[PDB]
Amino acid sequence: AMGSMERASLIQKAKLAEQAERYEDMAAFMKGAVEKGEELSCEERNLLSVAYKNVVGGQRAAWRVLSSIEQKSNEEKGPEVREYREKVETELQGVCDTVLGLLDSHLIKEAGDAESRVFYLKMKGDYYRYLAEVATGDDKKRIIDSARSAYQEAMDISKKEMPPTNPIRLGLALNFSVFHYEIANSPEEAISLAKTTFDEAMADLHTLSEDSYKDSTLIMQLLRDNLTLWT
Amino acid sequence: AMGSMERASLIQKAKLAEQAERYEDMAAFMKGAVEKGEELSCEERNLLSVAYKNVVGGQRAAWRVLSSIEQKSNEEKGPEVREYREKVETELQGVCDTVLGLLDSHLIKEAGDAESRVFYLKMKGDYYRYLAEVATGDDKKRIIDSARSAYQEAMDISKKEMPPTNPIRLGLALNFSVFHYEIANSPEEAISLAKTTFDEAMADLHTLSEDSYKDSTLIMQLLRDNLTLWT
Ligand SMILES: O=C(COc1ccccc1P(=O)(O)O)Nc1cccc(Cl)c1
Ligand SMILES: O=C(COc1ccccc1P(=O)(O)O)Nc1cccc(Cl)c1
Ligand SMILES: [Cl-]
Ligand SMILES: [Cl-]
Ligand SMILES: [Cl-]
Ligand SMILES: [Cl-]
Ligand SMILES: [Mg+2]
Ligand SMILES: [Mg+2]
Ligand SMILES: [Mg+2]
Ligand SMILES: [Mg+2]
Ligand SMILES: [Mg+2]
Ligand SMILES: [Mg+2]
Ligand SMILES: [Mg+2]
Ligand SMILES: [Mg+2]
Ligand SMILES: [Mg+2]
Ligand SMILES: [Mg+2]
Repeated sequence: AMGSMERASLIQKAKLAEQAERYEDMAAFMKGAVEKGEELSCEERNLLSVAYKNVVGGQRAAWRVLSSIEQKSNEEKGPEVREYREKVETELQGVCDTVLGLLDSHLIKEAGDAESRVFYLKMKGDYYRYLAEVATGDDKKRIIDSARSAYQEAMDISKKEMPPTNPIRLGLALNFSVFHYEIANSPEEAISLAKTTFDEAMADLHTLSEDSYKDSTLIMQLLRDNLTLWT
Repeated sequence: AMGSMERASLIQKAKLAEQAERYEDMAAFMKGAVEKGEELSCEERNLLSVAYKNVVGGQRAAWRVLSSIEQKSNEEKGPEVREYREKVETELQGVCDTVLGLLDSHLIKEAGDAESRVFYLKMKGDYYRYLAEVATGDDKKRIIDSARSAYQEAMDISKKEMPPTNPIRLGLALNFSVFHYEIANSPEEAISLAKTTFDEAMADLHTLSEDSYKDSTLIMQLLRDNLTLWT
């Protein structure tokens, strides 16, 4: 539906939608911009990420509420709780599949710089992770391994190509630690990764401007917040 | 799309959607329930109202953000702000027209008890009021008069048939005062209505149980909050 709108108009409208807190519209505008086929700038990658993280965040919150009610039900109240949890689940899967589709066609393959490639691979890890949260069985196993593989490729590039305080490197490590703790049943791997990431960023802070220091220390606090939750 | 689902399943899912904060789904489930053609109970009227008030509330908040940006623009940045404000405006009008359609087909005509009839006429006033907020010109005049007429019929019934502390009577008076202040350019009528409503409810509080007292005084505080904003 966005095929007739200029790329620059799609970007401008995504920024308007963000101001209006209209995140579904924001995601649709950014999907349209990606589908123009040009690479995204740093600012545009961030719009894409913010839009979808807010859309999927709404669905994840709802899915948790409904899953909890369903689990409690398990007086008979009929199929309705399961049906509606499934509806929300299907819509959530559809959003994840859309994002993964954009990454595969063709954002990741054209991303040559470390900052873009790590950003997109982290996104690939995150959206497979959201799929894993609602998956069951071995179906679940291949999804978990897809998330793992994407995060691992991102980490390998980030460690070779970015400083330990780079915010995208920090955010990737934070989310991969969350993957280990919440999805992969590997709380020790989670704690080790978050601690090493934190310590290596601390040792690099002296190299940063006031503004970069603020950006890095904000994400380090998130790693610290998790380490406090986990230990 | 809800034609194949049982009425009771639609109601149950509306309550689930409210818990999950999925207000668009909640409105769709309640629209489906109304379209079954049976009258709504007090609890079901309240679900219908909560659902649509949240949906339209999101649109009104967005429309205000975009209208403000548009008015500021009036460097040339092209048609995009106007286009996107119009998109949001159209969707908002569509929601209002949907609610008004449900009231006209056939909720109001089958509502014989005071509590149902006043509730639906208040809703008719509110949704024409939301249409008036985005309307221009004389188009605007007939919309304002539709809101007025609906509120006036509701007030006439409420004054004849309900005690001055009845929460629906109180809410109707609050919203009609807001209509006078914000839409009809009649701040004196707004202040007079809110003050008389407040004073007449205060004099009736002695007749109420602890629980009814809590329900009434909560809405009286809203009338007081507006009177403080307006004087
Ligand atoms: O509360 C959280 C915290 O999740 C994180 C914490 C640190 C890094 C990354 C995440 P996330 O990508 O799972 O959102 N996420 C969340 C976000 C939106 C909806 C719901 Cl239900 C949960
Ligand atoms: O802030 C308000 C206050 O409006 C009222 C105050 C007292 C009674 C009735 C109303 P409302 O029916 O205009 O929401 N409403 C509002 C509700 C949702 C979105 C936006 Cl932008 C505004
Ligand atoms: Cl459903
Ligand atoms: Cl490449
Ligand atoms: Cl638009
Ligand atoms: Cl009747
Ligand atoms: Mg072009
Ligand atoms: Mg049932
Ligand atoms: Mg399923
Ligand atoms: Mg390239
Ligand atoms: Mg480098
Ligand atoms: Mg039936
Ligand atoms: Mg422009
Ligand atoms: Mg218009
Ligand atoms: Mg009747
Ligand atoms: Mg009576």
